[PDB]
Amino acid sequence: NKCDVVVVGGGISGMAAAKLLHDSGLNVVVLEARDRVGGRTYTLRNQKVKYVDLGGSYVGPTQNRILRLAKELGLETYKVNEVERLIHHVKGKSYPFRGPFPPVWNPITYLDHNNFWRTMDDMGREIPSDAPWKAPLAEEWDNMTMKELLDKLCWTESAKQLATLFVNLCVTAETHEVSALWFLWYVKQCGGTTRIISTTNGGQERKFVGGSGQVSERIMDLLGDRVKLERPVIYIDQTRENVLVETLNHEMYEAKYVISAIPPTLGMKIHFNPPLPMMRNQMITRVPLGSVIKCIVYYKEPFWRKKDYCGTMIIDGEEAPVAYTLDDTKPEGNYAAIMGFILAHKARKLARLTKEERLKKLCELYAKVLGSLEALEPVHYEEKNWCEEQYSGGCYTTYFPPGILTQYGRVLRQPVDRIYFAGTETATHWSGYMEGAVEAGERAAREILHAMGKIPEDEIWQSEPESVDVPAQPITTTFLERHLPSVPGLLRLIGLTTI
Amino acid sequence: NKCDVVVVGGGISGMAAAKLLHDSGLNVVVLEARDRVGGRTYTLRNQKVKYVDLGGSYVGPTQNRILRLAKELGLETYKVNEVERLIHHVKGKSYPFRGPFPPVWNPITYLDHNNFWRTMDDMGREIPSDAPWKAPLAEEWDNMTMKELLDKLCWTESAKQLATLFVNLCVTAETHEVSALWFLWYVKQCGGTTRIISTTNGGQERKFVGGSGQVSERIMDLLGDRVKLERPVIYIDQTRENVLVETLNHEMYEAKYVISAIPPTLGMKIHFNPPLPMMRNQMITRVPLGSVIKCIVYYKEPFWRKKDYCGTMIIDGEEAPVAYTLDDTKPEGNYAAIMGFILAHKARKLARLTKEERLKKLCELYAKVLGSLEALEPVHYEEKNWCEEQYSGGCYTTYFPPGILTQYGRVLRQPVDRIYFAGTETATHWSGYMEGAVEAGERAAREILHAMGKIPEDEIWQSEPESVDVPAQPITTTFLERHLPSVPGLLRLI
Ligand SMILES: *[C]C1=C([C])[C]=C2C(=[C]1)N([C][C]([O])[C]([O])[C]([O])[C]OP([O])(=O)OP([O])(=O)O[C][C]1O[C](N3[C]=NC4=C3N=[C]N=C4[N])[C]([O])[C]1[O])C1=NC(=O)[N]C(=O)C1=N2C#C[C][N][C]1[C][C]C2=[C][C]=C([O])[C]=C12
Ligand SMILES: *[C]C1=C([C])[C]=C2C(=[C]1)N([C][C]([O])[C]([O])[C]([O])[C]OP([O])(=O)OP([O])(=O)O[C][C]1O[C](N3[C]=NC4=C3N=[C]N=C4[N])[C]([O])[C]1[O])C1=NC(=O)[N]C(=O)C1=N2C#C[C][N][C]1[C][C]C2=[C][C]=C([O])[C]=C12
Repeated sequence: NKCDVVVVGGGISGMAAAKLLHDSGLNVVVLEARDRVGGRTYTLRNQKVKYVDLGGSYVGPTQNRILRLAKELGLETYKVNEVERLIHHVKGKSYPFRGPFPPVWNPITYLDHNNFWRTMDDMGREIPSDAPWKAPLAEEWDNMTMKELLDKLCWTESAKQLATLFVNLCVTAETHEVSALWFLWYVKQCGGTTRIISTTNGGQERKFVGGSGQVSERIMDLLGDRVKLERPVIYIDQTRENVLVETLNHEMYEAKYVISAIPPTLGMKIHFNPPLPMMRNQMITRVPLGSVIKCIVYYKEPFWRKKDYCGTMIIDGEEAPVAYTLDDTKPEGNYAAIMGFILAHKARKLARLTKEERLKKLCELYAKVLGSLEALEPVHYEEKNWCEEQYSGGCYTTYFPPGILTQYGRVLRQPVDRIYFAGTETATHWSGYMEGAVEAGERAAREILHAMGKIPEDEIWQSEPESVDVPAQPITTTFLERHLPSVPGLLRLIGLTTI
Repeated sequence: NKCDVVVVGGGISGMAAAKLLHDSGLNVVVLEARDRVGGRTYTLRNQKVKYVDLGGSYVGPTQNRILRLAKELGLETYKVNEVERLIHHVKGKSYPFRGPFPPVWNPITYLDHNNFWRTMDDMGREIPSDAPWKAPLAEEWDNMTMKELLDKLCWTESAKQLATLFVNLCVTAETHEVSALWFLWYVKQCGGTTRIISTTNGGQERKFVGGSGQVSERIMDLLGDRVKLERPVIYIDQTRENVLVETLNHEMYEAKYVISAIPPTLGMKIHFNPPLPMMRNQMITRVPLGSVIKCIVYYKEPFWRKKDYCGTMIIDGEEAPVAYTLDDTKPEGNYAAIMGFILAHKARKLARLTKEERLKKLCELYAKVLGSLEALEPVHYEEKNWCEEQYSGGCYTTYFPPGILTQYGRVLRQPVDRIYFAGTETATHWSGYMEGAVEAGERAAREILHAMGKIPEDEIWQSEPESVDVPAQPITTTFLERHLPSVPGLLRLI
C-alpha cells in the first residue's frame, strides 16, 4: 500500500535503484509485471545445461558498476574462451585469425577498412555522451541512416559488408533502420569501436559464474516481500498529494516518488493522469527495440578447440542464419556449447520455423564454417526469441530511427513531476547493457534522494572506481592506422602528383 | 456486461463498425477512452466561431464512403473557397497563381518540377494499394527515406524545397523520418499527386456544414447507451470461451469478438492475454503518428478576397511557422478565417510558445504573404496541438520509418484470434483520412459477420457507388507533361 518510492520494473536497473534507496533507509516497493525478476536478463536452469544466460550475459573492462554490484552480491566472473584462433567466414570460405579485427591483405581494401573504423571513432569524438544532440553536426548526422553513411564512407564492398555486420550485431537492427547520429553515439558511449567489439579487453571478455540472472535474484532476496511479482503497472496518477500507482491485478500503491525502470516505449502500457507532456507522449511511440534470437547449441566436447579455433565466428552473407558466435562452454570445460545470435531481419524471417528446424540450420552452418562433421551432432539446444516478449519489446536495447534523437532525445531522462526515469536506455556509459542499467538505476535513485534534500546536487552523478578483478587496458592505435589515407584521400594524392 | 461485439474506440472507424453491426441485428458496445466521441475529429462550438473543426475536416471527390455515411446521418457539405487566386510565397515574395500547381518559369526548373511529380505517380503505379510490400522494388524503396529519394530525383533546389513542403504537408513528418515506399504508397492510395493536393476536384474540396464531429456524434445518438465514454481499455483476455475486455474504471465486458479501432501504436496501452504474436508485438512499437498544430485565425471580413486572393497560401522556408493555409470562412460568408497547419519539427519547436505568441507570429506572416495590414487585426483565435493527445498520439495519421512497411506491413489488419482491426491506418483507399476510417470500420465489421457465417467471403470487401453530390472529374495530363525529359534525360540527349 503506502511507501516512499515505487519502482516500476524489476530488471537490473529497477533492482539497483531499489537497493540503493533501501540501503539509504527509505521504504521501497518494486512492481514487476512478470512472474520473475531480471527482465532482459534470464538464466535458465536444467539438468542438460546446468545454467545458461538466454538474455544479457557478457561483461568486461570499464563496466565497473555492474562488476561492483555483482561482487557485493557474492558473484564471480570467468573469461570467455579466446585462446585459439577466431574465424572470419566470407564468400563461403573460412579465414582463421588473431586479434579483435579480421585482417585484410589487399592494399586498397586495407585502406578502406582502416578508414571506416577510424572515422567511426573520429565522428564519435564530436558527440557528447550525455547530450548527443549537442554534436556540432547533430542534425546532419541524425537525418541520415547508417546505410547512407556506409554508402558514403566505404569505397569497397568488403568494408561495407563488414560494417553492415557490425551494425546488425551491435544494435540488432538493419543499417537503414537506424540514425547515424544515434549509432555513432552508441559506439562512442561504450568507449569506441575496439572496446565494443573485443572479447579480450572488451565488452565480451567475461560472463558471470551461474548466470547474470543472479544479480536481480539476489537483490530480490535482500528486499524480501518488497518485490511484487505479476504486478503489471497500468495507471499512474499524480494529481494528488501522494502519487497513486495501480496494477493490472487491481492493487493500489501510494508513494512520494516513482522510478520508471522499463524500456522507454513500454511506458505506453501505462495510462497517465495528468497526460504526459507533449514531447514525452510522442517520444515513447518513436523508440523501438531491436530483434534477436539467442541460440545455444550443445555438444559432447568443445571439438573446435582441437582444430585451434576458439569458437568465435564472424559469418558474412545473407544465407547464414547466425552472423556471430562465441564459445559458451562452462569455465570447467564441460557443457560444451556454441552461442550464436540470429539478428534483425533474420530473427523475423527464421521465427517462422520450428525449434528443430532452426537447430538443423545452425548445425549445418557451423559444420561448414568450422569444417567439422562433429557440428552435425548436437546433444542439446536452447533458444530465446526476444521479439515475442510483451514486457521487453525486443533486445538488446532501444534504437533511434532517423530524426528522433535530435528532436526527442532531451526528453529521455527528464523527470515528469514526481516520476524519475531509469533503465539502461537512459545511461551515458554502456547504455544498452547491464552496466548502463546499474548507472541509470542508481542515478535515478539519487535524483530522488536530492529531491528529498538528503544529498547535495553534485552527488546525483557519481564516478565509479575501477574494478581490481577486471582491469582495463587502454585502447591504442599504430602510426600507420592513424595516418594512412582513405581511398578518396589516396586518389586526391594521385590527382596532385599527375598535375 | 455481455454482448456480441466490443468495439474499442469511438472515432469514425469504430462508430462506422458499430453502426453496421447494430444495423445487422447484433448487440454492440463501444468503449471510448475520452469524455467524447470523434477521436482525431473534434468540432468546437462557441459564440465567436459558431463551430470549427480542430481535427479532420476536409472531404472530396472519390471519398464516397464518408460522403454516403454523412448523408445518411443528415449532414451536408459546402465547397472550400477557391474562386480567387492562390499564392506561392518563395524567398520572401508572393506569386499569385491559378490551378492546383504553383507555376515555374525557369526552363530547367520546369523540367525538374515536372519530372518530380510525374515520377512520384510512375513509382506509385507499381505499388499495390492492398499490399505495398508486393511492389517489385519494395525492399529497395522501403530501405531509403523520402529525403534520399528527393536528393536523387531533384536536380534543382526549387523542386527539392517544394517536394519537401509536399511531404511535410501530406504526412506531418520530415522527409528523413519516413520510408519512400510508404510515402509513395500513401500518395498512390489517395489517387495520386493531383488528387491529393487539389482543392477543386481533390481531397480539400469540401467541409461538412456544422463540423465533421457530427459524424461520430450522430452515430452515438443512434446507438444510445451502447457507447460508454471514459472507458479506456486496459486489458483483453482471449483464453476463454468468450473474450473479456477490461477498462480503467474497473468494468468488465464479455463478447464473441472485438474490433480494435484505435491507431496501431495505441494498442500498446492494452495488456494482452495471451501475449500478441511476435510480429504484432513489435509492429506496434514501430509506427508513430505525425506532429501538427491546427490554427485558425478569425477576422472581421475575408479581406483577402478583395485583393483577388482565395486564402490559399503555399509558404516556403524555415522561418514561416505555417507552410500552408486555406480559407476557413463559413459558407454564409461570415466568421471570416484563415486555417493554417504548423507542421512536423515546427510543431515541436513552436509548442514552447504561448497561444498569444503563436497568434502574433501567424498574423505577421499572413500580413507579409497577403500584403495586407488587415491580417494584423485578428478578432479571435483557436488552435489544437495534436501531439499532446494521449489517446491519439499525433495527427493526421501513422507514418512508417524506413524498413518497417516491408517487414511488418502484412501484420496491420491480420486478425489476432477473435480481435479484428479497423482504424484508418488499415484502409486501402484514403488511408489516413476520414474516408479510410469508414472503409476500415465497415470492412472489420464484415469480417466478423463472415466469421459468424452471416455473409459469404466475397462480401467482406465492398465497392462504393459514386456520390451524386460530389462527382469526381478524371485526372488528366498533357502531352508535354508526359513526354518532356528530366534534367538528366536532357543531358543524355545533349
Ligand atoms: C535480450 C538480450 C540479449 C538476447 C542479449 C544481450 C542483452 C539483452 N543485453 C542487454 C541487457 O540485457 C539489458 O541492457 C539490461 O538487462 C536492461 O536492464 P533494465 O534497464 O533494467 O531493463 P529490463 O531488463 O528490460 O527490465 C525492465 C523490467 O520491467 C518490467 N516491466 C515492463 N513493463 C512493466 C514492467 N513492470 C511493471 N509494470 C509494467 N508495465 C519487465 O518485466 C522487466 O522485468 C546485454 N547486456 C549486457 O550487458 N551484456 C550482454 O551480453 C547483453 N546481451 C547482448 C550482448 C551482445 N553482444 C554482441 C557480441 C559481439 C558484439 C560486438 C559489439 C556489440 O555492440 C555487441 C556485441
Ligand atoms: C488530427 C488531424 C488534423 C489536425 C487534421 C486532419 C486530420 C487529423 N485527418 C485525419 C482524420 O481525422 C483521421 O484519419 C480519422 O479521424 C481517424 O479515425 P479513426 O480511424 O476512427 O481513429 P481515431 O479518430 O483516432 O479514433 C480512435 C478512438 O479510439 C479512442 N481510444 C484510443 N485508445 C483507447 C481508445 N478507446 C478505448 N480504449 C483505449 N485504450 C480514442 O480516444 C479515439 O476516440 C484528416 N482526415 C480527413 O479526412 N480530412 C482532413 O482534413 C484531415 N485533416 C487533415 C487534412 C490535411 N490536409 C492537407 C491540406 C493540403 C494537403 C495536401 C495533401 C495532403 O495529403 C494533405 C493536405
